[PDB]
Amino acid sequence: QDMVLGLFFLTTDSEGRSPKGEGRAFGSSAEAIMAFDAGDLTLQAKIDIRFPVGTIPPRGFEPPAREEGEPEWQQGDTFTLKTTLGRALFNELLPEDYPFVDYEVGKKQLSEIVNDLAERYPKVIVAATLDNLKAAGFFWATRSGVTVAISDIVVPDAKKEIVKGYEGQDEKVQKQYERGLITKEERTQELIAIWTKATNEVAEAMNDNFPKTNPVSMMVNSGARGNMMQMRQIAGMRGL
Amino acid sequence: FLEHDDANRALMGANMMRQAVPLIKSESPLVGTGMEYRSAADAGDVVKAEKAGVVQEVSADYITTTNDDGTYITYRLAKFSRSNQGTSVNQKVIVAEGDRIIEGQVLADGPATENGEMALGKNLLVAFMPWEGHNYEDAIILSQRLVQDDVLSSIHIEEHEVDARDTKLGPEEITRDIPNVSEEVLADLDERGIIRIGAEVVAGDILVGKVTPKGETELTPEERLLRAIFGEKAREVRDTSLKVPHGEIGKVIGVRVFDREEGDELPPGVNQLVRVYVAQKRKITDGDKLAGRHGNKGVISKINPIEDMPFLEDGTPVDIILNPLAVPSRMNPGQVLEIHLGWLASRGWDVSGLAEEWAQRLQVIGADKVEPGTNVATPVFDGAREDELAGLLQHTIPNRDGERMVLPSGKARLFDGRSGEPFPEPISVGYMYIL
Amino acid sequence: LIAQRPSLTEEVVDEFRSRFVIEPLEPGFGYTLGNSLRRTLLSSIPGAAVTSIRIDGVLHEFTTVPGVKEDVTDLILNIKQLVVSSEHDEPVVMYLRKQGPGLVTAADIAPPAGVEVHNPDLVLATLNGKGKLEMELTVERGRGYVSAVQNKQVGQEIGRIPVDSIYSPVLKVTYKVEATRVEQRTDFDKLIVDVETKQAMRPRDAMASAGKTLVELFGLARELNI
Amino acid sequence: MLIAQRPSLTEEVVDEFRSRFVIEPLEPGFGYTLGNSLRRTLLSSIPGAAVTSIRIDGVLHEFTTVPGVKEDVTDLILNIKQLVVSSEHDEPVVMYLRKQGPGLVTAADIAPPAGVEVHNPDLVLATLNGKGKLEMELTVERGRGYVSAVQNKQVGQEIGRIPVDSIYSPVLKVTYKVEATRVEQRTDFDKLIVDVETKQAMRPRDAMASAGKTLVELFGLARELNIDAEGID
Amino acid sequence: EGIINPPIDELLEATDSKYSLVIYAAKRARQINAYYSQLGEGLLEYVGPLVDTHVHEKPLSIALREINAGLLTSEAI
Repeated sequence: QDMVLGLFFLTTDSEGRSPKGEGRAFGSSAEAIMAFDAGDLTLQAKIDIRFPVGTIPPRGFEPPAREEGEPEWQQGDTFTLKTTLGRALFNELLPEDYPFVDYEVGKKQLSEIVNDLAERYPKVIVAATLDNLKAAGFFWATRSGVTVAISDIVVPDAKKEIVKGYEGQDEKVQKQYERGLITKEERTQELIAIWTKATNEVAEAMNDNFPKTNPVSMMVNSGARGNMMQMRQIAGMRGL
Repeated sequence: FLEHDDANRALMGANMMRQAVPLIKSESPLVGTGMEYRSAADAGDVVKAEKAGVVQEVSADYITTTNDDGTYITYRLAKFSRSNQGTSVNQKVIVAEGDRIIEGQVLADGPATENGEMALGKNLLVAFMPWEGHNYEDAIILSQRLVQDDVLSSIHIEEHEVDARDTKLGPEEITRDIPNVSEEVLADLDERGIIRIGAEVVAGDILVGKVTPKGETELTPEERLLRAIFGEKAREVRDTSLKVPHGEIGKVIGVRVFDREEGDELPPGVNQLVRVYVAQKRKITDGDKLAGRHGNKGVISKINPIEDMPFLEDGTPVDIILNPLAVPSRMNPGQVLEIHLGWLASRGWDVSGLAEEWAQRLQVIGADKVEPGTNVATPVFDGAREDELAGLLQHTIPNRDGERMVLPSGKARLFDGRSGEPFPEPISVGYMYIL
Repeated sequence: LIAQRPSLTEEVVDEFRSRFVIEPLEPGFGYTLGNSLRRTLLSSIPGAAVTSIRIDGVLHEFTTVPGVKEDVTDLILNIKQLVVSSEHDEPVVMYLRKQGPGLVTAADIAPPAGVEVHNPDLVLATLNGKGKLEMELTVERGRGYVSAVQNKQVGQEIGRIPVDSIYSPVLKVTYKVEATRVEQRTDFDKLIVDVETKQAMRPRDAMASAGKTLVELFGLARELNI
Repeated sequence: MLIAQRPSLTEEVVDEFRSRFVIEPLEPGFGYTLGNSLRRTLLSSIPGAAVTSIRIDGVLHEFTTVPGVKEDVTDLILNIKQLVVSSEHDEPVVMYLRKQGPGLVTAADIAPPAGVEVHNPDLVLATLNGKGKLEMELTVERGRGYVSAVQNKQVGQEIGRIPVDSIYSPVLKVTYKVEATRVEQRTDFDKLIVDVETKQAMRPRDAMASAGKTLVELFGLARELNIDAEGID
Repeated sequence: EGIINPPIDELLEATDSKYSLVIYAAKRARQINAYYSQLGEGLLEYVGPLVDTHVHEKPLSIALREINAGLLTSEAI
């Protein structure tokens, strides 16, 4: 509910906010935190960051390396990396031997690495890492700024038009039932099918309207809690 | 705002409101439907007048009124008498000395009532945000001001009694000379073996001393030796005195005694019956279930100090935090709607010569120029529409120095109390009625 | 790189509301400084408050004094917003006595030498012609908030009833920041702290006490080293 | 009124530059007042010296390649800003570095002028292939805290000159966590743990002394309002 | 300063099962408690704590510490 929402905000790419200080190179992960404290850099922004000895790089980074005429073993020495400060912070929670993870974390990928840790590592490391994730997750859930307000739940603009078109479509069936050309039982089956199609159409219009940065969508896309049809009947029509 | 709530959560919300306990000083809801007043007067707890007269003598225990013919009737107000579930039914007095009265007007306030209107709770400053995990999975965060300023605290009156019955071996005696007891344990007992009025008690304390008449004791040799050594007397009695139940505290407030030898009628066998009323003042603590009106409920998880509370741009710490993760999934956005209107009720609004469309329906209603603190009523299916609330939020009165702390969206800037650094984006805030 | 020593400047906006500012503070430091000052100023300032009372013919707060429309429990609540200042480190008794009809007010309470009441206008109760009120109040001095449960210390005196006490005389505190006019990329910030206090004590000595507490704590870091 | 148990800073050293500090029993709620304020000043207020601009012969700002050296500009810029220098001139000072031939140029071979000390001669700056041709001059400046790179028209006067982000603070990072402790049957007492990691110039325990002194004067500025007393010891 | 102070992975590899470990620590804990309750008889068969002991401690806590050292040996009959 909260931990997964926090980590999703912490590890996500830019444009979620104003990505200030993006596209620059930093001497160490410590210096990035210095820039963040001053407010120049933001937590979600692509940056070039160096990395101390012993931190394993990504599995696909093992064949490529830096440009030198000599053989190199980049697996446990210095290496730059294209990432965001938040992803650098997140990886420090995981144990040191673990390879770097560079994608937005969500819920499915989050469950995977816990499952991966349980297989390849001793029990004590698994228990300790979850506590680190708990602390980081709760801390950033506060700073994430998810809320609810009357202006957060935006009704689809197109909706009003979409419902009226179906009503006119509906009404001919009602009209052609008044003249006896169709039985009521057949009419009920045909109307339910017509209405079911309508609920999907207004869902699609609403799903396009919402921006990815607002609270209500963010805590469903992340896998925190809720489901799409629940979000539909708060803003779009409930349906049958 | 019932129409905005799901039917499932509304069921819980209506059921909860038959569980709210009365508080020390009841306060009318800032925003709420107009039916709460009628529901109080028709129920019998509030004391209304049967005549149209002039109040003549106002006092806490009783109030005297005089009708135009000349007849006097004195209403005797109940005061701190136990209910079936063990809550006070204390009655206040609302009218002054020389006020004119009309028939059916409310003379005395009741338990969980205010000016004749129903009042089951208080109205706190709520902010919607996760906060360090202390309000994870429906739990509540409360500022320590509420325990300090007695905002949520309730009297509780327990009553427990014993009977001095006549048995085969003899009668039980309600007496102070209990055997094998220290001197300091029976310190607050009165002369005849009843705890004095006002004597604060703890768990295990003796309320009324009582001793069984006899037992057939077949003494072991070691006990026989001990009786000789200590110069004791067996006294042919065993202690069966009434004692305070485990996990219970309180200040004694009243004792009733019924005697066989007196004119009082008793069941067969019982020579004497004594009942003791122990009353305590419970303060709001962790675990104490708290709830709103729209089926949102939780246990208190932590009571932060007033400094640690996330405060507003004018220093005002929010009295209660609430998780936003709960609201979308449970489908009760009525509580967010109530919050927005609650902020408007607390800090008034001005609409004069604005000539706006949403305002036009309100203009005949009269709810255009509203002062701070005043109540507003939204009936259960003809309530204010969402265009009005959006519009009303745009023009809230600046409370002090010329600024409006809440933005048009209904959200405000929150300064973190702990780390000091401002929260990165606005937070929804307003006034919510909490039971 | 530039060296500029901090300087505090004070201004008065009201008899019990005042603004204090520090102009030259380091970047990203104004918010943190004001909060530390706010947290200390709100939490721990010494003040004085009523810690128990006594009423004739009353053995607990639940009963009612004949003649007064306000119940004893309502009197407990209403007394709680009285504000007093006591110079004596030891407990001092205070006496209220009233007969006949009228509005008993905080003004009527007789203060001993060195303890002064500051809100005489506050209403305690209302008496009719038949009523009679005679009260003893115990004033102590302390800091923070202390519940009545720890306030009870006398058992034999059944007439006494304790009350929870709020010592802190500060009402609210508010800090803002800006950027200084001095021309650097750093943009040094100027903290501005608004302090509002009850009529017990001036905001000047109130914030003086806050500064007093903090320097001992922050001095501990430096002196215990080297 | 007196504090029941006086606090006491204690030291725990794990490396010659990283250390941890624990604060003994403290008044409830004071773990966060003291803790966050300490972190900011220790990171910002303490003065130090670090480079502020670099100048390489015969290169442009956009011309990211440098002949005769395997590494690029960015790894050169990164490595040079890492370097720690102690300076006391209190004005900008220029440091020269001219090396030829193949090999590895380090912080040791730089020649510093009077009043500028290089603390860590071990650091590797660049690798040379064939004829070295490496000549590069940088500007040291004493400063405070952290500041982002800015253009001072130094590119206009000479195209080779470029600014760099500077780390004036001797400390690298400070992570503080507050926990609860139980003293004389009360658990509402806050223990503060401050972890200080600092660069090779300054010793971390001495760093907290400088940070501590800066806070005492700044909060002793509030004593001048009026003389007041508080229960201590 | 916790139950998890002797890690479980180190203890598990010594005993090769999980149910074996709990009875093995418990049998030893019964012995060391019985040693402390001699109160002056000083019977030869009992053996005290092999590792050093805190001023107050639970005998089961001592037993698990002994397994981590590995000095103690178990054999199924």
